[PDB]
Amino acid sequence: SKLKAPVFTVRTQGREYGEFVLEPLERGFGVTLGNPLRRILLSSIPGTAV
Amino acid sequence: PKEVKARDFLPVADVEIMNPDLHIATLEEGGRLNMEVRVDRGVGYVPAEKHGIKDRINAIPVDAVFSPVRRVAFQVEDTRLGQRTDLDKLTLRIWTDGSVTPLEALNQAVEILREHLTYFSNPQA
Amino acid sequence: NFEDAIVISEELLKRDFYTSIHIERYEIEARDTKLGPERITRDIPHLSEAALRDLDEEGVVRIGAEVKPGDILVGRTSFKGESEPTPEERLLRSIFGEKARDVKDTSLRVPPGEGGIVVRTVRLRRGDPGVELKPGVREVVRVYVAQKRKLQVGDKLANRHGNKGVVAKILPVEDMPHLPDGTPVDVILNPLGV
Amino acid sequence: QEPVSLETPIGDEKDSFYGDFIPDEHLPSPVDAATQSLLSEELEKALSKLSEREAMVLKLRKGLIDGEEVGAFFGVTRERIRQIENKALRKLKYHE
Amino acid sequence: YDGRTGEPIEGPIVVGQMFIMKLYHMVEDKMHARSTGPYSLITQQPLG
Amino acid sequence: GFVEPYIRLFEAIPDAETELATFYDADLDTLPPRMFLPSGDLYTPPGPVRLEEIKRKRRVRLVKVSIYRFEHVGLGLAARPYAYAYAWQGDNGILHLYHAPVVLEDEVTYNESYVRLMRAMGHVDAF
Amino acid sequence: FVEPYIRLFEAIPDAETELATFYDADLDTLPPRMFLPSGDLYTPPGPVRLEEIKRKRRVRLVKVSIYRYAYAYAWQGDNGILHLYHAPVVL
Amino acid sequence: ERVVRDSLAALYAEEDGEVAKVDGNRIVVRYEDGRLVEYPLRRFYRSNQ
Repeated sequence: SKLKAPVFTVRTQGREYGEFVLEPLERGFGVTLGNPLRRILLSSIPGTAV
Repeated sequence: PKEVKARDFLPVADVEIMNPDLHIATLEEGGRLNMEVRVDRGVGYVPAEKHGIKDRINAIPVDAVFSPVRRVAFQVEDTRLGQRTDLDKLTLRIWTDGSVTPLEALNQAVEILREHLTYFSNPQA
Repeated sequence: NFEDAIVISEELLKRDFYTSIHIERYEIEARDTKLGPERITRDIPHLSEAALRDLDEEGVVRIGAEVKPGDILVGRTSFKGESEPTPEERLLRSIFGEKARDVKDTSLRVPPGEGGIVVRTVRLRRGDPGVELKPGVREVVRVYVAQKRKLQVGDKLANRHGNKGVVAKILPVEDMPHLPDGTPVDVILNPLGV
Repeated sequence: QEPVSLETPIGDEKDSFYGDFIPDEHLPSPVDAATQSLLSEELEKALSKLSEREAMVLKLRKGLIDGEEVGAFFGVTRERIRQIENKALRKLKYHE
Repeated sequence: YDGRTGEPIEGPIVVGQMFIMKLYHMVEDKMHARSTGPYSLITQQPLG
Repeated sequence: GFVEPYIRLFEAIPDAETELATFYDADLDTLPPRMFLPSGDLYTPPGPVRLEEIKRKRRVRLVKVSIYRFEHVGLGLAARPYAYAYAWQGDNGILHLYHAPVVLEDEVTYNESYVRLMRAMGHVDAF
Repeated sequence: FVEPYIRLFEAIPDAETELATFYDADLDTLPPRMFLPSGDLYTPPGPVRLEEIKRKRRVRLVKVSIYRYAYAYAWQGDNGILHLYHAPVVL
Repeated sequence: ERVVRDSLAALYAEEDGEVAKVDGNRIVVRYEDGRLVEYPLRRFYRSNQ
């Protein structure tokens, strides 16, 4: 379980788009991370606009 | 003639039966009951099928439900605090069998989560 | 929960709910032959000690042993077929340790499919004490084998109102629909079935 | 009981023929020709190596027609057939 | 509430206690898979 | 002292309510019964065997099996103690070995044809 | 002088349970109970070191080296108790 | 209720009374009329299907 220490791998092209893959993860943890990580990404990230 | 409860187990040093009034089983006269149960520490749900545990060859492995969490409810209520109204006041509620306490478990959980965020450490290929 | 499929909370298994016992029942005969009588015993020839551990001294699997498809339930030994060759062999019987012939193993194996644990054996032996054994039949043996059958995926469930469905997914308690108070539902039926 | 015909309804008398139900085991069916080849020759070797009266007695009494000791002897005592039979076997098995 | 998001389900949903049963059709009597094996003697199509 | 774990293994055979079996006390005089290794492999002896019974149940028993090799001396052969092994014996006389046999470190004759016959029916190792 | 004890060891009841942990005794630690094939207690002139040869789930075979000096083959259970297959051979 | 009743699934007392003994194996009762009855139980039996 521990040695199964996941592999954070990435495909990043330019500054506009990125694919981030992380496996393997225990039963139903993908959602446990992905869902609240997205909730952060979409609201509480710091920026500027008109 | 007895109603065997869980308290009727022999005491063991660093163990606490949480469940003393648990109705193990019901003896009448000249009823004889004698057994050795094996408790283990472990994680999640593990049938007897999977783990197949026997100390002796008249044992019967039993299904393990380890998680000492009975139910978990978050609650998300508007708190107008000071300036803005749309703030969340989160109070989550935890139910435990007593083996661990709610608090203990909540902290173990946060730790599991943080540690899981640590897996976004070094990228690759 | 597509076209009639049904989804389940793992919680039903932890609190042994949709779990049912089932008892199969295996049977074998010690028929009696032109080549000589078959016999129910422990010492089958070409078998590894490992395969024999669970058989009692008579060659019947012992109560409360876990039996896998391919295991022996009942050891039975028949003589070599193509009959008793009088002209040369008859003499050999005298010549050499009379009964030193040859005997192959024709036992009772748990079939592909399965069994579980042996719960009950029945022997119906010669000097037949109230029994109508067939002509040729020396005794018969039945071994009863049970299994606790939890609700695996692929099973069938249905309500009284005639909702045939298959169990198609077992969700962990954690990620399946729960009321405000942390109480989750146990099963998830498609409305499209109505 | 004779050999039964190969085509009979089995079980539920619907459409099964009793060739359906029986698998295959072995083609060579070995240990037949080679064994007989060694067998009858060695048998005959020791058969010949003792007095032909004794050998031949239950050679053909047990292996050229049928089963008899009452009728065994051409014409001697039941005692003598018994006797020389046994002793013949004995010397035949283990020569001193 | 969804289990996995914690967001609610955008529309209320009927729930309740339902009597439901486990039928004779479990998946033991049911799943086979042949590679190779025996074959009938007159007709050489397989059996087990 | 070697005897006792094999005792242990014997009595650990589960019982059954049955009548008693008459065992095949094999000897130099008779056919060595079929012998098998714990691996279910057939073991072919070099000659006949003698059996020393140590324990018995109703239908099976434990024996010390003395394995004899044949040796040429005057008009055929004589049986010489060659090796030994513990085994249990079922009612069909078949000897089931609790291990590979122990090779032993270093006025009766038998017929050539006798051993021929044993070669043929296969309870003898040629050479 | 070792193979006969491989045979005597492999004669022990293969009882499939979890793999036990055997106490790998050392000069650093106590010597454990040691018994001769008779069941008699043999007490050593110092501590002992072990070399594991074979292992089942609940028992293993070891060569026991005795310092003060000598050696002996034995089997060890999950009680660590050394059961010798013979009285120690003095070097 | 009437279905488990009319089928012979269950076991029902024959008279008013009291219970004497209760094994997993059988039950024993003491009735008004003086009787005391043993009812053994179908401990774990296999069914046609």
